[PDB]
Amino acid sequence: INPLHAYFKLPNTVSLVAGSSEGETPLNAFDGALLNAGIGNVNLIRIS
Amino acid sequence: PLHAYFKLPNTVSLVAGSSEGETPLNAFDGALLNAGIGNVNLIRIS
Amino acid sequence: AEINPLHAYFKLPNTVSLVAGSSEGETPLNAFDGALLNAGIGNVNLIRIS
Amino acid sequence: XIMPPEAEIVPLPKLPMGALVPTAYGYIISDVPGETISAAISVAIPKDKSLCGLIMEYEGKCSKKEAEKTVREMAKIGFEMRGWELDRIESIAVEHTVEKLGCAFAAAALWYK
Amino acid sequence: XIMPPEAEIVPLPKLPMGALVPTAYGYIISDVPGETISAAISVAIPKDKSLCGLIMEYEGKCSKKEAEKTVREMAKIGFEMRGWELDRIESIAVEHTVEKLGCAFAAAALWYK
Amino acid sequence: XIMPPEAEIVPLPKLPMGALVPTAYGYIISDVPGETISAAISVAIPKDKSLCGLIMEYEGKCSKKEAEKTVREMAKIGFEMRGWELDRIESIAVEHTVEKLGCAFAAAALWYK
Ligand SMILES: N=C(N)NCCCCN
Ligand SMILES: N=C(N)NCCCCN
Ligand SMILES: N=C(N)NCCCCN
Repeated sequence: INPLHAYFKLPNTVSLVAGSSEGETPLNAFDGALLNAGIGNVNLIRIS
Repeated sequence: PLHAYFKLPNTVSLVAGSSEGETPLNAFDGALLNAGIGNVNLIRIS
Repeated sequence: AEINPLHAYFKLPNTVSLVAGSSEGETPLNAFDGALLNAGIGNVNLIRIS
Repeated sequence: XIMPPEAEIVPLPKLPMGALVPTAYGYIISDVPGETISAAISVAIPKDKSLCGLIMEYEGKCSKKEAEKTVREMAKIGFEMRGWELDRIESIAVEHTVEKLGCAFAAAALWYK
Repeated sequence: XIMPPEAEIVPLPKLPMGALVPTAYGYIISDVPGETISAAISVAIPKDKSLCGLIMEYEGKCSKKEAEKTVREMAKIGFEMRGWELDRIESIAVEHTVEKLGCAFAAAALWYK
Repeated sequence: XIMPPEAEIVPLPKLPMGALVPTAYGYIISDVPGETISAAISVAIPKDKSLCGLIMEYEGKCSKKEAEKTVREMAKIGFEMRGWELDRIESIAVEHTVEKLGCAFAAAALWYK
Protein backbone atom coordinates (compact mmCIF):
# COMPACT_ATOMS: atom_id res chain seq x y z
CA ILE A 1 0.00 0.00 0.00
CA ASN A 2 1.53 3.28 -1.21
CA PRO A 3 1.87 5.76 1.69
CA LEU A 4 -0.25 8.93 1.47
CA HIS A 5 0.11 12.17 3.46
CA ALA A 6 3.81 11.35 3.78
CA TYR A 7 4.75 15.04 4.01
CA PHE A 8 2.59 15.43 7.12
CA LYS A 9 4.62 12.82 8.97
CA LEU A 10 8.24 12.83 10.17
CA PRO A 11 11.08 13.40 7.67
CA ASN A 12 12.66 10.13 6.54
CA THR A 13 15.85 11.31 4.83
CA VAL A 14 18.89 13.35 5.84
CA SER A 15 21.33 15.03 3.46
CA LEU A 16 24.71 16.51 4.36
CA VAL A 17 25.66 19.68 2.48
CA ALA A 18 28.31 22.36 2.87
CA GLY A 19 29.48 25.51 1.15
CA SER A 20 31.22 28.84 1.48
CA SER A 21 31.06 32.27 -0.10
CA GLU A 22 32.19 35.86 0.10
CA GLY A 23 29.57 38.56 0.56
CA GLU A 24 29.06 42.30 0.83
CA THR A 25 27.34 41.79 4.21
CA PRO A 26 27.24 38.88 6.70
CA LEU A 27 23.74 37.88 5.58
CA ASN A 28 24.71 38.06 1.89
CA ALA A 29 27.78 35.89 2.60
CA PHE A 30 25.57 33.44 4.52
CA ASP A 31 23.11 33.39 1.61
CA GLY A 32 25.99 32.79 -0.78
CA ALA A 33 27.26 29.88 1.33
CA LEU A 34 23.81 28.28 1.33
CA LEU A 35 23.65 28.73 -2.45
CA ASN A 36 27.12 27.17 -2.73
CA ALA A 37 25.89 24.24 -0.62
CA GLY A 38 22.79 23.75 -2.76
CA ILE A 39 20.10 24.81 -0.26
CA GLY A 40 20.02 28.53 -0.97
CA ASN A 41 16.46 28.55 -2.27
CA VAL A 42 14.59 26.85 0.57
CA ASN A 43 13.71 28.01 4.07
CA LEU A 44 15.91 26.62 6.81
CA ILE A 45 14.09 25.78 10.04
CA ARG A 46 16.94 25.36 12.51
CA ILE A 47 16.58 22.23 14.61
CA SER A 48 18.43 22.09 17.91
CA PRO B 1 -11.16 19.05 1.19
CA LEU B 2 -11.59 15.46 2.38
CA HIS B 3 -7.92 14.73 1.74
CA ALA B 4 -5.46 17.29 3.12
CA TYR B 5 -3.11 18.50 0.40
CA PHE B 6 0.49 19.24 1.32
CA LYS B 7 1.50 22.76 0.39
CA LEU B 8 4.19 25.35 0.93
CA PRO B 9 3.22 28.77 2.34
CA ASN B 10 1.40 30.82 -0.29
CA THR B 11 1.15 34.15 1.51
CA VAL B 12 3.79 36.54 2.84
CA SER B 13 2.92 39.49 5.06
CA LEU B 14 5.26 42.30 6.08
CA VAL B 15 4.83 43.62 9.60
CA ALA B 16 6.86 45.78 11.96
CA GLY B 17 6.61 47.22 15.43
CA SER B 18 8.47 48.51 18.44
CA SER B 19 8.03 48.71 22.17
CA GLU B 20 9.62 49.47 25.51
CA GLY B 21 9.90 46.67 28.06
CA GLU B 22 11.01 45.85 31.59
CA THR B 23 13.29 43.13 30.18
CA PRO B 24 14.62 42.36 26.67
CA LEU B 25 12.13 39.51 26.19
CA ASN B 26 9.21 41.65 27.39
CA ALA B 27 10.26 44.45 25.02
CA PHE B 28 10.44 41.90 22.18
CA ASP B 29 6.99 40.57 23.12
CA GLY B 30 5.70 44.14 23.12
CA ALA B 31 7.21 44.78 19.67
CA LEU B 32 5.52 41.65 18.28
CA LEU B 33 2.23 42.80 19.82
CA ASN B 34 2.65 46.24 18.22
CA ALA B 35 3.37 44.48 14.90
CA GLY B 36 0.18 42.42 15.16
CA ILE B 37 1.75 38.96 15.65
CA GLY B 38 2.17 38.87 19.41
CA ASN B 39 -0.15 35.95 20.07
CA VAL B 40 1.29 33.42 17.66
CA ASN B 41 4.42 31.28 17.74
CA LEU B 42 7.11 32.54 15.42
CA ILE B 43 9.20 29.79 13.85
CA ARG B 44 12.23 31.79 12.70
CA ILE B 45 13.33 30.92 9.19
CA SER B 46 16.93 31.31 8.06
CA ALA C 1 0.74 8.81 14.55
CA GLU C 2 3.56 11.05 13.34
CA ILE C 3 3.17 14.76 12.69
CA ASN C 4 5.31 17.53 11.22
CA PRO C 5 3.87 20.73 12.81
CA LEU C 6 5.60 22.80 10.10
CA HIS C 7 3.50 21.10 7.41
CA ALA C 8 0.27 20.41 9.32
CA TYR C 9 -0.13 24.13 10.08
CA PHE C 10 -3.84 23.50 10.68
CA LYS C 11 -3.18 21.17 13.62
CA LEU C 12 -1.97 23.18 16.61
CA PRO C 13 -0.34 21.59 19.67
CA ASN C 14 -2.83 21.12 22.51
CA THR C 15 -0.47 20.36 25.41
CA VAL C 16 2.56 21.97 27.03
CA SER C 17 5.16 20.31 29.25
CA LEU C 18 7.83 21.94 31.38
CA VAL C 19 11.21 20.22 31.55
CA ALA C 20 14.67 21.18 32.77
CA GLY C 21 18.09 19.62 32.99
CA SER C 22 21.80 20.24 33.21
CA SER C 23 25.01 18.49 32.29
CA GLU C 24 28.75 18.76 31.85
CA GLY C 25 30.16 18.18 28.37
CA GLU C 26 33.38 17.93 26.36
CA THR C 27 32.15 20.68 24.04
CA PRO C 28 29.40 23.29 24.35
CA LEU C 29 27.14 21.27 22.01
CA ASN C 30 27.79 17.99 23.83
CA ALA C 31 26.99 19.74 27.12
CA PHE C 32 23.76 21.04 25.59
CA ASP C 33 22.94 17.55 24.28
CA GLY C 34 23.60 16.21 27.76
CA ALA C 35 21.30 18.77 29.36
CA LEU C 36 18.46 17.85 26.96
CA LEU C 37 18.99 14.17 27.77
CA ASN C 38 18.88 15.02 31.48
CA ALA C 39 15.64 16.94 30.84
CA GLY C 40 14.14 13.93 29.06
CA ILE C 41 14.04 15.49 25.61
CA GLY C 42 17.42 14.48 24.18
CA ASN C 43 16.25 12.25 21.34
CA VAL C 44 13.89 14.66 19.58
CA ASN C 45 14.40 17.66 17.28
CA LEU C 46 13.60 20.92 19.02
CA ILE C 47 12.04 23.54 16.75
CA ARG C 48 12.63 26.74 18.70
CA ILE C 49 9.57 28.94 18.98
CA SER C 50 9.91 32.68 19.56
CA UNK D 1 6.38 31.48 23.31
CA ILE D 2 2.70 31.03 23.09
CA MET D 3 0.62 28.25 24.65
CA PRO D 4 -2.36 27.67 22.30
CA PRO D 5 -5.86 28.34 23.72
CA GLU D 6 -7.37 25.41 25.65
CA ALA D 7 -4.01 23.64 25.83
CA GLU D 8 -3.35 21.59 28.97
CA ILE D 9 -0.17 21.50 31.06
CA VAL D 10 0.89 17.85 31.29
CA PRO D 11 4.00 15.89 32.32
CA LEU D 12 6.19 15.25 29.26
CA PRO D 13 4.64 12.41 27.18
CA LYS D 14 6.61 9.60 25.54
CA LEU D 15 7.97 11.29 22.41
CA PRO D 16 8.88 9.37 19.23
CA MET D 17 12.61 9.60 18.51
CA GLY D 18 13.35 12.30 15.97
CA ALA D 19 10.02 14.06 16.51
CA LEU D 20 9.83 17.72 15.47
CA VAL D 21 8.84 19.32 18.77
CA PRO D 22 7.93 23.05 18.93
CA THR D 23 9.79 24.20 22.03
CA ALA D 24 10.43 27.43 23.91
CA TYR D 25 13.67 27.23 25.86
CA GLY D 26 16.35 29.06 27.76
CA TYR D 27 19.88 27.80 28.26
CA ILE D 28 23.31 28.92 29.34
CA ILE D 29 26.71 27.30 28.87
CA SER D 30 29.74 28.19 30.98
CA ASP D 31 33.34 26.98 31.08
CA VAL D 32 34.19 28.75 34.37
CA PRO D 33 34.89 26.21 37.16
CA GLY D 34 32.72 26.65 40.25
CA GLU D 35 30.32 29.05 38.53
CA THR D 36 26.62 28.53 39.21
CA ILE D 37 24.40 28.88 36.14
CA SER D 38 20.62 28.57 35.90
CA ALA D 39 17.79 28.38 33.39
CA ALA D 40 14.06 28.72 34.00
CA ILE D 41 10.76 28.60 32.14
CA SER D 42 7.33 29.96 33.02
CA VAL D 43 3.88 29.69 31.47
CA ALA D 44 1.29 32.33 32.32
CA ILE D 45 -2.15 30.69 32.09
CA PRO D 46 -5.25 32.82 31.40
CA LYS D 47 -8.54 32.74 33.30
CA ASP D 48 -10.32 32.96 29.93
CA LYS D 49 -9.45 29.61 28.32
CA SER D 50 -10.26 30.97 24.86
CA LEU D 51 -7.10 33.08 25.25
CA CYS D 52 -3.55 31.84 24.84
CA GLY D 53 -0.93 31.35 27.53
CA LEU D 54 2.43 33.14 27.53
CA ILE D 55 5.72 31.27 27.83
CA MET D 56 8.83 33.06 29.06
CA GLU D 57 12.40 31.80 29.35
CA TYR D 58 15.38 32.97 31.34
CA GLU D 59 19.02 32.04 31.86
CA GLY D 60 21.91 33.56 33.77
CA LYS D 61 24.71 33.32 36.29
CA CYS D 62 22.46 33.13 39.33
CA SER D 63 20.68 30.62 41.55
CA LYS D 64 17.71 28.45 40.57
CA LYS D 65 15.63 30.51 43.02
CA GLU D 66 16.49 33.85 41.39
CA ALA D 67 16.04 32.46 37.87
CA GLU D 68 12.55 31.14 38.63
CA LYS D 69 11.49 34.36 40.39
CA THR D 70 12.66 36.40 37.41
CA VAL D 71 11.02 34.23 34.74
CA ARG D 72 7.73 34.18 36.66
CA GLU D 73 7.72 37.98 36.84
CA MET D 74 8.43 38.12 33.10
CA ALA D 75 5.31 36.03 32.37
CA LYS D 76 3.28 38.23 34.74
CA ILE D 77 4.48 41.36 32.90
CA GLY D 78 3.44 39.84 29.57
CA PHE D 79 -0.12 39.41 30.79
CA GLU D 80 -0.07 42.96 32.20
CA MET D 81 1.01 44.31 28.80
CA ARG D 82 -1.96 42.51 27.20
CA GLY D 83 -4.38 43.49 29.96
CA TRP D 84 -5.53 39.89 30.34
CA GLU D 85 -6.65 38.15 33.53
CA LEU D 86 -3.95 35.83 34.86
CA ASP D 87 -5.10 32.52 36.37
CA ARG D 88 -1.68 31.31 37.52
CA ILE D 89 1.90 30.74 36.45
CA GLU D 90 3.47 27.30 36.14
CA SER D 91 7.27 27.31 36.23
CA ILE D 92 10.40 25.21 36.43
CA ALA D 93 14.06 26.01 36.97
CA VAL D 94 17.40 24.26 37.21
CA GLU D 95 20.86 25.26 38.41
CA HIS D 96 24.24 23.77 37.60
CA THR D 97 27.62 24.28 39.24
CA VAL D 98 30.21 24.12 36.48
CA GLU D 99 33.04 21.64 36.89
CA LYS D 100 34.77 22.31 33.56
CA LEU D 101 32.03 22.96 30.97
CA GLY D 102 28.35 22.85 31.84
CA CYS D 103 24.92 23.72 30.53
CA ALA D 104 21.68 24.58 32.34
CA PHE D 105 18.50 24.14 30.26
CA ALA D 106 14.77 24.75 30.84
CA ALA D 107 11.99 24.28 28.29
CA ALA D 108 8.27 24.32 27.49
CA ALA D 109 7.60 21.62 24.89
CA LEU D 110 4.37 21.93 22.89
CA TRP D 111 2.86 18.59 21.95
CA TYR D 112 -0.37 16.71 21.24
CA LYS D 113 -2.77 14.66 23.37
CA UNK E 1 14.23 33.84 3.92
CA ILE E 2 12.54 32.53 0.88
CA MET E 3 9.14 33.45 -0.55
CA PRO E 4 7.77 30.33 -2.32
CA PRO E 5 7.06 30.59 -6.08
CA GLU E 6 3.46 31.71 -6.74
CA ALA E 7 3.14 32.98 -3.15
CA GLU E 8 1.52 36.41 -2.79
CA ILE E 9 2.33 39.41 -0.61
CA VAL E 10 -0.89 40.10 1.29
CA PRO E 11 -1.99 41.98 4.41
CA LEU E 12 -1.50 39.99 7.62
CA PRO E 13 -4.25 37.31 7.73
CA LYS E 14 -6.27 36.42 10.82
CA LEU E 15 -3.87 34.00 12.49
CA PRO E 16 -5.19 31.48 15.03
CA MET E 17 -3.71 32.13 18.48
CA GLY E 18 -0.73 29.89 19.09
CA ALA E 19 -0.24 29.04 15.40
CA LEU E 20 3.30 28.01 14.42
CA VAL E 21 4.03 30.72 11.86
CA PRO E 22 7.21 30.45 9.73
CA THR E 23 8.64 33.95 9.94
CA ALA E 24 11.77 35.74 8.75
CA TYR E 25 12.58 38.60 11.09
CA GLY E 26 15.17 41.07 12.27
CA TYR E 27 15.17 42.76 15.66
CA ILE E 28 17.36 44.84 17.93
CA ILE E 29 17.15 45.61 21.64
CA SER E 30 18.87 48.48 23.42
CA ASP E 31 19.01 49.85 26.96
CA VAL E 32 20.73 53.12 25.99
CA PRO E 33 18.38 56.06 26.73
CA GLY E 34 17.90 58.23 23.66
CA GLU E 35 19.40 55.68 21.27
CA THR E 36 17.60 55.18 17.96
CA ILE E 37 17.26 51.56 16.82
CA SER E 38 15.66 50.20 13.65
CA ALA E 39 14.70 46.94 11.98
CA ALA E 40 13.71 46.31 8.37
CA ILE E 41 12.59 43.59 5.97
CA SER E 42 12.70 43.38 2.18
CA VAL E 43 11.36 40.88 -0.34
CA ALA E 44 12.96 40.73 -3.79
CA ILE E 45 10.38 39.50 -6.31
CA PRO E 46 11.50 37.66 -9.49
CA LYS E 47 10.46 38.57 -13.03
CA ASP E 48 10.26 34.81 -13.71
CA LYS E 49 7.37 33.53 -11.58
CA SER E 50 8.77 29.98 -11.59
CA LEU E 51 11.51 31.30 -9.29
CA CYS E 52 11.26 32.28 -5.63
CA GLY E 53 11.42 35.61 -3.85
CA LEU E 54 14.26 36.53 -1.49
CA ILE E 55 13.59 37.85 2.00
CA MET E 56 16.27 39.88 3.76
CA GLU E 57 16.30 41.31 7.28
CA TYR E 58 18.36 44.09 8.81
CA GLU E 59 18.68 45.67 12.25
CA GLY E 60 20.96 48.32 13.66
CA LYS E 61 21.56 51.48 15.65
CA CYS E 62 20.34 53.75 12.86
CA SER E 63 17.25 55.46 11.45
CA LYS E 64 14.31 53.81 9.69
CA LYS E 65 15.40 55.30 6.36
CA GLU E 66 18.92 53.88 6.62
CA ALA E 67 17.66 50.45 7.70
CA GLU E 68 15.20 50.22 4.81
CA LYS E 69 17.80 51.39 2.26
CA THR E 70 20.28 48.80 3.50
CA VAL E 71 17.85 45.87 3.56
CA ARG E 72 16.58 46.66 0.05
CA GLU E 73 20.17 46.69 -1.21
CA MET E 74 20.77 43.34 0.51
CA ALA E 75 17.85 41.78 -1.39
CA LYS E 76 19.10 43.24 -4.69
CA ILE E 77 22.54 41.73 -4.02
CA GLY E 78 20.95 38.34 -3.35
CA PHE E 79 19.30 38.40 -6.75
CA GLU E 80 22.57 39.51 -8.38
CA MET E 81 24.34 36.54 -6.76
CA ARG E 82 21.72 34.18 -8.24
CA GLY E 83 21.83 35.95 -11.60
CA TRP E 84 18.03 36.29 -11.56
CA GLU E 85 16.05 39.11 -13.17
CA LEU E 86 14.60 41.30 -10.42
CA ASP E 87 11.02 42.54 -10.82
CA ARG E 88 10.82 44.77 -7.74
CA ILE E 89 11.52 44.91 -4.03
CA GLU E 90 8.88 45.36 -1.35
CA SER E 91 9.91 46.40 2.14
CA ILE E 92 8.94 47.65 5.57
CA ALA E 93 10.95 49.33 8.32
CA VAL E 94 10.47 50.66 11.84
CA GLU E 95 12.50 52.77 14.25
CA HIS E 96 12.39 53.19 18.01
CA THR E 97 13.94 55.79 20.28
CA VAL E 98 14.82 54.06 23.54
CA GLU E 99 13.46 55.55 26.75
CA LYS E 100 14.80 52.87 29.11
CA LEU E 101 14.80 49.57 27.20
CA GLY E 102 13.28 49.16 23.77
CA CYS E 103 13.01 46.80 20.83
CA ALA E 104 12.56 47.41 17.09
CA PHE E 105 11.20 44.47 15.09
CA ALA E 106 10.41 43.77 11.42
CA ALA E 107 9.17 40.54 9.89
CA ALA E 108 7.83 38.64 6.88
CA ALA E 109 5.25 36.12 8.11
CA LEU E 110 4.61 33.15 5.81
CA TRP E 111 1.18 31.58 5.90
CA TYR E 112 -1.59 29.85 3.95
CA LYS E 113 -4.62 31.28 2.16
CA UNK F 1 19.92 17.28 15.58
CA ILE F 2 18.28 13.96 15.51
CA MET F 3 17.90 11.69 12.48
CA PRO F 4 14.60 9.76 12.90
CA PRO F 5 14.84 5.96 13.24
CA GLU F 6 14.90 4.16 9.87
CA ALA F 7 15.73 7.43 8.09
CA GLU F 8 18.41 7.23 5.42
CA ILE F 9 21.32 9.49 4.51
CA VAL F 10 20.71 10.35 0.86
CA PRO F 11 22.11 12.83 -1.65
CA LEU F 12 20.28 16.18 -1.50
CA PRO F 13 16.91 15.65 -3.23
CA LYS F 14 15.32 18.10 -5.65
CA LEU F 15 13.82 20.52 -3.11
CA PRO F 16 10.74 22.64 -3.93
CA MET F 17 11.77 26.29 -3.74
CA GLY F 18 10.55 27.83 -0.50
CA ALA F 19 10.24 24.50 1.32
CA LEU F 20 10.36 24.65 5.13
CA VAL F 21 13.33 22.33 5.61
CA PRO F 22 14.19 21.20 9.17
CA THR F 23 17.96 21.74 9.18
CA ALA F 24 20.77 21.38 11.71
CA TYR F 25 23.65 23.65 10.73
CA GLY F 26 26.87 25.32 11.76
CA TYR F 27 28.31 28.48 10.25
CA ILE F 28 31.01 31.08 10.80
CA ILE F 29 31.47 34.51 9.26
CA SER F 30 34.69 36.52 9.22
CA ASP F 31 35.85 39.89 7.90
CA VAL F 32 39.55 39.27 8.56
CA PRO F 33 41.50 39.01 5.26
CA GLY F 34 43.55 35.83 5.00
CA GLU F 35 41.71 34.10 7.85
CA THR F 36 40.71 30.48 7.28
CA ILE F 37 37.27 29.56 8.58
CA SER F 38 35.57 26.16 8.50
CA ALA F 39 32.25 24.49 9.23
CA ALA F 40 31.49 20.78 9.50
CA ILE F 41 28.55 18.44 10.01
CA SER F 42 28.34 14.82 11.12
CA VAL F 43 25.77 12.13 11.75
CA ALA F 44 26.36 9.10 13.95
CA ILE F 45 24.30 6.18 12.67
CA PRO F 46 23.35 3.44 15.19
CA LYS F 47 23.78 -0.31 14.70
CA ASP F 48 20.33 -0.79 16.25
CA LYS F 49 18.03 0.43 13.48
CA SER F 50 15.25 1.17 15.99
CA LEU F 51 17.38 3.96 17.49
CA CYS F 52 17.95 7.43 16.04
CA GLY F 53 21.00 9.04 14.47
CA LEU F 54 22.77 11.94 16.16
CA ILE F 55 23.64 15.03 14.12
CA MET F 56 26.44 17.34 15.26
CA GLU F 57 27.70 20.63 13.86
CA TYR F 58 30.93 22.57 14.27
CA GLU F 59 32.44 25.86 13.13
CA GLY F 60 35.66 27.72 13.87
CA LYS F 61 38.85 29.41 12.76
CA CYS F 62 40.61 26.22 11.69
CA SER F 63 41.20 23.92 8.71
CA LYS F 64 38.66 21.72 6.95
CA LYS F 65 40.54 18.72 8.35
CA GLU F 66 40.40 19.90 11.97
CA ALA F 67 36.72 20.83 11.66
CA GLU F 68 35.77 17.38 10.35
CA LYS F 69 37.93 15.57 12.92
CA THR F 70 36.27 17.59 15.69
CA VAL F 71 32.65 17.18 14.54
CA ARG F 72 33.07 13.42 14.07
CA GLU F 73 34.36 13.10 17.63
CA MET F 74 31.43 15.19 18.88
CA ALA F 75 28.95 12.75 17.30
CA LYS F 76 30.83 9.79 18.78
CA ILE F 77 30.70 11.42 22.23
CA GLY F 78 26.94 11.82 21.87
CA PHE F 79 26.58 8.10 21.27
CA GLU F 80 28.92 7.43 24.21
CA MET F 81 26.67 9.49 26.48
CA ARG F 82 23.68 7.42 25.33
CA GLY F 83 25.53 4.11 25.42
CA TRP F 84 24.60 3.39 21.81
CA GLU F 85 26.50 1.08 19.50
CA LEU F 86 27.95 2.78 16.43
CA ASP F 87 27.43 1.68 12.83
CA ARG F 88 29.36 4.56 11.27
CA ILE F 89 29.71 8.32 11.24
CA GLU F 90 29.21 10.25 8.01
CA SER F 91 30.54 13.79 7.79
CA ILE F 92 31.48 16.63 5.49
CA ALA F 93 33.35 19.88 6.03
CA VAL F 94 34.26 23.03 4.14
CA GLU F 95 36.87 25.73 4.62
CA HIS F 96 37.04 29.28 3.30
CA THR F 97 39.91 31.75 3.16
CA VAL F 98 38.47 35.22 3.72
CA GLU F 99 39.24 37.82 1.05
CA LYS F 100 37.07 40.61 2.48
CA LEU F 101 34.06 38.99 4.18
CA GLY F 102 33.33 35.27 4.03
CA CYS F 103 31.14 32.53 5.45
CA ALA F 104 31.69 28.78 5.88
CA PHE F 105 28.54 26.66 6.28
CA ALA F 106 27.70 22.97 6.84
CA ALA F 107 24.28 21.40 7.36
CA ALA F 108 22.15 18.29 7.66
CA ALA F 109 18.81 18.79 5.92
CA LEU F 110 15.89 16.56 6.85
CA TRP F 111 13.39 15.81 4.09
CA TYR F 112 11.18 13.17 2.47
CA LYS F 113 11.52 10.21 0.09
N1 LIG G 1 4.79 36.79 21.48
C1 LIG G 1 5.74 36.01 20.98
N2 LIG G 1 5.44 35.11 20.06
N3 LIG G 1 7.00 36.16 21.36
C2 LIG G 1 7.46 37.16 22.32
C3 LIG G 1 7.66 36.59 23.70
C4 LIG G 1 8.52 35.35 23.63
C5 LIG G 1 8.75 34.69 24.98
N4 LIG G 1 9.33 33.33 24.77
N1 LIG H 1 19.60 16.38 21.46
C1 LIG H 1 19.26 17.44 20.75
N2 LIG H 1 18.02 17.55 20.27
N3 LIG H 1 20.15 18.39 20.48
C2 LIG H 1 21.55 18.38 20.91
C3 LIG H 1 22.39 17.40 20.09
C4 LIG H 1 22.38 17.74 18.61
C5 LIG H 1 23.09 19.05 18.26
N4 LIG H 1 23.02 19.29 16.79
N1 LIG I 1 18.74 31.46 1.45
C1 LIG I 1 18.36 31.28 2.71
N2 LIG I 1 17.48 30.33 3.01
N3 LIG I 1 18.84 32.05 3.68
C2 LIG I 1 19.80 33.13 3.49
C3 LIG I 1 19.21 34.29 2.70
C4 LIG I 1 17.97 34.85 3.36
C5 LIG I 1 18.22 35.48 4.73
N4 LIG I 1 16.94 35.98 5.31
